[PDB]
Amino acid sequence: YWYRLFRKSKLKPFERDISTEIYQAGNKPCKGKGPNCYFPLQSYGFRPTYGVGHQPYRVVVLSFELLHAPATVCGPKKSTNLVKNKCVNFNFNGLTGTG
Amino acid sequence: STIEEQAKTFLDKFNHEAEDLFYQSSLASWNYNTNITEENVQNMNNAGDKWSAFLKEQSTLAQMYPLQEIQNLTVKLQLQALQQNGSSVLSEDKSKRLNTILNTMSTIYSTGKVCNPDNPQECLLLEPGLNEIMANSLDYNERLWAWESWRSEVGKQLRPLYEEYVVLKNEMARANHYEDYGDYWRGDYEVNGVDGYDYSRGQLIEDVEHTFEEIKPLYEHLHAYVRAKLMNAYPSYISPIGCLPAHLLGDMWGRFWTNLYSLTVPFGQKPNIDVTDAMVDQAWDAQRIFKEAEKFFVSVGLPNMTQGFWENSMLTDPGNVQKAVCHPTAWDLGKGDFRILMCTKVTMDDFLTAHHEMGHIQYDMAYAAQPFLLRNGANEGFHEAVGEIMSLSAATPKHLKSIGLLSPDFQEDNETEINFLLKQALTIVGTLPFTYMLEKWRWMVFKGEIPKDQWMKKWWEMKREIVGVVEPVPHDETYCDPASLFHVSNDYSFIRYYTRTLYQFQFQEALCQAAKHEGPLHKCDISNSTEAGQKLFNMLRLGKSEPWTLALENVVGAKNMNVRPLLNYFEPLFTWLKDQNKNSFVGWSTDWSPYA
Ligand SMILES: *[C@@H]1O[C@H](CO)[C@@H](O)[C@H](O)[C@H]1NC(C)=O
Ligand SMILES: *[C@@H]1O[C@H](CO)[C@@H](O)[C@H](O)[C@H]1NC(C)=O
Ligand SMILES: *[C@@H]1O[C@H](CO)[C@@H](O)[C@H](O)[C@H]1NC(C)=O
Ligand SMILES: *[C@@H]1O[C@H](CO)[C@@H](O)[C@H](O)[C@H]1NC(C)=O
Ligand SMILES: *[C@@H]1O[C@H](CO)[C@@H](O)[C@H](O)[C@H]1NC(C)=O
Ligand SMILES: *[C@@H]1O[C@H](CO)[C@@H](O)[C@H](O)[C@H]1NC(C)=O
Ligand SMILES: [Zn+2]
Repeated sequence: YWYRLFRKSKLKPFERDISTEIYQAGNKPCKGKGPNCYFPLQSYGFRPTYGVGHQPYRVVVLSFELLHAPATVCGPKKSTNLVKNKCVNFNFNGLTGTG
Repeated sequence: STIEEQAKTFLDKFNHEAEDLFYQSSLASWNYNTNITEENVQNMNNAGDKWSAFLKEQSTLAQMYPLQEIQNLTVKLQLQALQQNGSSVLSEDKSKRLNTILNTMSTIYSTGKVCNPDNPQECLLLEPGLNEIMANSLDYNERLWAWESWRSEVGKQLRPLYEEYVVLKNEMARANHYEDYGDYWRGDYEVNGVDGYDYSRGQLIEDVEHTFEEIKPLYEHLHAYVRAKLMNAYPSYISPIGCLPAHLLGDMWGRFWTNLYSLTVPFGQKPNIDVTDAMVDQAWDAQRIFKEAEKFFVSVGLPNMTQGFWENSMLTDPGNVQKAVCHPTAWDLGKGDFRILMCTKVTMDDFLTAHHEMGHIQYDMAYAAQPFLLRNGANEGFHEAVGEIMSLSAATPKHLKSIGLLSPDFQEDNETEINFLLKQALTIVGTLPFTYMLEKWRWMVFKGEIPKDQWMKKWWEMKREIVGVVEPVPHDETYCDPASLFHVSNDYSFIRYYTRTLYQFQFQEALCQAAKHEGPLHKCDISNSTEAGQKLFNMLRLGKSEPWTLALENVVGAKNMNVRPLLNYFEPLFTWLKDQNKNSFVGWSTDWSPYA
């Protein structure tokens, strides 16, 4: 598991970067690591005996929305039993009535 | 495009690399300490070699950024820590020679044994031999024999090594733009930068001299009382006005005077406080001791132990199946791993050691948020002082009565308090002159005021003038007496203990005053006092990010070392000694010697 550390800019909402080019820190042009030219990717070191603040958390950031669409696949609805030969208030697939 | 940004990025990279490397090394070390096995040694060696190689590689790249072009006072400290040439200033052969000389000195000290005359098949090694004799013998000739022997066999095999050690260390110190190696050690207290809190390297000597000039009367009275009392056990070996022989102080070197309690007790009829029987009669275990310590620490508002501490830290000896090293130690492996390694028994001494170690752990846990390079104490004295204040506060009779370990009808008298104060004094007050003198002699040797041929002529001369102890036999320049100690033969500083002892009583006085305590200081408990804990927290979380003067001022209220609380803590004992020795003589003369 990896995470970005250096970048010569800030991010914007919902942006993803996969770039692996080396990061420049000095005036001189750069070719390869060595001097002030660091690799902008560093990995984690998760172990089972870490403290509570360093143990890995599987984090589902459900940053979900995007509701609007020609289609609207929906959340699930509850159904009840059916009663016959009696005066009831019925709702069938959005058709609402009494009888 | 500036230098500050590049330095910031460099420290940012180093911070993330060092955490993983140090965690691997610490885990390997702990795994070795739990067992004793060859593969554990192999893993520890590999991890240590990798960590040292990484640190050495990272040290070189940090010199590219000049120290004068950066004005932040926070990254500057980290760069100063990193920009330090360790021992690479000299050529490779000189560094190899220095490593060899240090290893030879350590090996010579570690495996030294002395054999009884005319009995080559009976040789002892100090722990159950010399030092045991040193601690539990009332004879005279045996103590002198052991004291002279140990030095005779060890110091002459270390002096020629020490000469080259001093020469090479001075060469390295001058190559590092310093004055000498003593200045190199005094630099730990050096503060430069923010105005109003500066502390030059030379101010420490003057501060120590001024502070020690005030302790002399109490030490004089205590020395007079001890000398008067010891004339009953050694009737024909102690001068009425002379100095105390160094081989009758209950220790190999005289560092502590604790083993003289059985000879100088004021009231032997009335017994002291010992709750071991109460511990046994209620079926107590190590877990109960540790949870009682945790309860005491939470009583003042501090946080309590993480769940992992109750799992990964061993509390009792595994037994014959395994083989561990029983020595209390607080381990901070990093990344939220805090552990305690101690073999616990049902005894009051362990009941206090648990508090000392848990104070260690609390102080370590306080500054976990600071960067990696700043995760330490303000100086080399705060840590043990914070550890020891809890141990002093947890032994009060009021606390013992409150927790049910003592009978509620035990009427505490004004006669047991003198016994407790004397027992504390014999182990606290009686060690400051020794430490001060040793550090002063070492500084004088490193500076160059003492030529090579006038070392011992000063070493025994300072003793008579400060500590009040006289050598029982004459010595020439071949001997190297100070090297017999662990902290001298191995490269270690010694001014930590004086500062720690002076800081602990000042902190205790501050907390007791903040706790609305009425009465003498020796009967003070910081339990059930939130105001006495929060103040301490203001110092706990600073770490090394601020000068030690500011950290000290944040709790006590003064930015300089002080001695008045120490004398205030021993006021009734001082009055009792003044009343008792009205018919005796205080002071010593440097003319009487046992051998002449
Ligand atoms: C300690 O030693 C025992 C047997 O000697 C072994 O079973 C165990 O795995 C060892 N543990 C470690 C951490 O070395
Ligand atoms: C120094 O740098 C630290 C971060 O490294 C920053 O928090 C602090 O504000 C800086 N000092 C000043 C005076 O800006
Ligand atoms: C010691 O430090 C100086 C900078 O203060 C540097 O120029 C020199 O090369 C260093 N020597 C080493 C690393 O041996
Ligand atoms: C003290 O320890 C107890 C025992 O788990 C815990 O419930 C409590 O939260 C701790 N106190 C603090 C301040 O963490
Ligand atoms: C602290 O307060 C608690 C709660 O009143 C009490 O049970 C305990 O005995 C007190 N401890 C001391 C040392 O007074
Ligand atoms: C303790 O108090 C008694 C009160 O009768 C007094 O005589 C004595 O001198 C005091 N000090 C000692 C050490 O007993
Ligand atoms: Zn300690």
